[PDB]
Amino acid sequence: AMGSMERASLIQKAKLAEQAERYEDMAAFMKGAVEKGEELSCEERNLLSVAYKNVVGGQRAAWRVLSSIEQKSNGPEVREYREKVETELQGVCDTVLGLLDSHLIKEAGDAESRVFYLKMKGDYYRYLAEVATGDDKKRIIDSARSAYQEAMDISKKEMPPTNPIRLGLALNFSVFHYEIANSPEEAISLAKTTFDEAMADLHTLSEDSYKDSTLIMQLLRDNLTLWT
Amino acid sequence: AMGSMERASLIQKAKLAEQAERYEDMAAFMKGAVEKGEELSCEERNLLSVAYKNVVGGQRAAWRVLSSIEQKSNGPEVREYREKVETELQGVCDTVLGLLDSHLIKEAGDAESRVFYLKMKGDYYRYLAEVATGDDKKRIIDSARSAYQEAMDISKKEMPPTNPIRLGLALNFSVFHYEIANSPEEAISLAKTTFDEAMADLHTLSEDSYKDSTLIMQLLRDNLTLWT
Amino acid sequence: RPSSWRQ
Amino acid sequence: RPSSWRQ
Ligand SMILES: [Mg+2]
Ligand SMILES: [Mg+2]
Repeated sequence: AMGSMERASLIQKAKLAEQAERYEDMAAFMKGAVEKGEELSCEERNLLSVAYKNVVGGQRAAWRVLSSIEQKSNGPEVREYREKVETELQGVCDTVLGLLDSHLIKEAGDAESRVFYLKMKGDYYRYLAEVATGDDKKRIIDSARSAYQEAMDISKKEMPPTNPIRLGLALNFSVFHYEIANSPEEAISLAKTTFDEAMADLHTLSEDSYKDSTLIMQLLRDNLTLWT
Repeated sequence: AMGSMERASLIQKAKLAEQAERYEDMAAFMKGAVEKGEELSCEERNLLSVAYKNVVGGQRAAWRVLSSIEQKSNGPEVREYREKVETELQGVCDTVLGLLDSHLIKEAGDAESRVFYLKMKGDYYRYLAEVATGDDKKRIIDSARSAYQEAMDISKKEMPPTNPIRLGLALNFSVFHYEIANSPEEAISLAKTTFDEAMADLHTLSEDSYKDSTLIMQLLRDNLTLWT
Repeated sequence: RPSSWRQ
Repeated sequence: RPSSWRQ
């Protein structure tokens, strides 16, 4: 629905929607910007990620509320409404995955952009895996794993251990291991090794980069504290 | 879109959506319940009010963010996006006012239901007045005033001064006076007289009714502190 | 700035 | 329960 708006106006409006906490608008504006067919800048990739993370985050929180009510109960209303929210969430994940496939990932040549999009791909398959129960559930889990793994391989070859996207990717892959793949030891090992190798690289950073990296290291430590 | 769902299922789903903080869903479920054509119970009126108050409340907060950005600025994007949010807000207010007119108010015979719906009518014209700038703005303000005034006349004749809907109506009519009608002295006098007459009636109440009434009296006092 | 009714 | 990346 955004084809008649200028790319720069879509970007401007996405920033306004973020300030207004109108994340569904924000996501639609950024979807329109992606569909212009040009690659996304660092800041623009951030806007895309923030928009859809907020949208799906609200759907995931609602799905978890309804799922717990449904479990406590087990007429059809709780199941029906959980299924409605679940279908809406799957639609948003499919939309994001479609933007990544057409054609963000194939046009992403630099390590920073390619790792960013593969992390997104892993995240949205992870969100699909959280609600999955059928024939394709193992394939959904393996799609998340495969996206995260490729992003990790690139990030380890091409980025310093303190790079925020490398740190965030390792954080989320470790959550995938703990929550989705039932591999808590892998989750813990990944979080520890990521934290320790980042610690040893902080000395190379400016004060502003140091602030960015240690913020994400604290999330790794929070999980390690929760898990051990 | 809700015509094929049972009334009781719409009500059940509205309660689930509230728990899931899915207020747009909640409002759509309650709209469907109203359109069944039966009068609403006390609890059901509450659900309708909570749903739409949350929906428009988010739109009002976004409109205020964008309006302030627009004022600070005075290309077309901030104005265009403010106008988009403003049109969406006006649509929700028109939907609520349409439910009240067709046919909640005319079928509301008891004082409790009739005051409740007239308070809603005043509130949603007030929200229209907050964004209004054209030929109809004075008429919008007078529509809010007229709805609030009829509700006040009934509430004073038919309800004790501590009744929560009477208190909430007086609170919101006083906000209308202060913010919309540029009558701060009327706002202050209404808030004071409402507070004092409720104070003098607390002795008649149970502990649970006392808790309800004093909660709203504290909002009246908060405004009096802000205004004097 | 002023408080209208809210839960 | 665990934290994934968030701003
Ligand atoms: Mg390229
Ligand atoms: Mg009747």
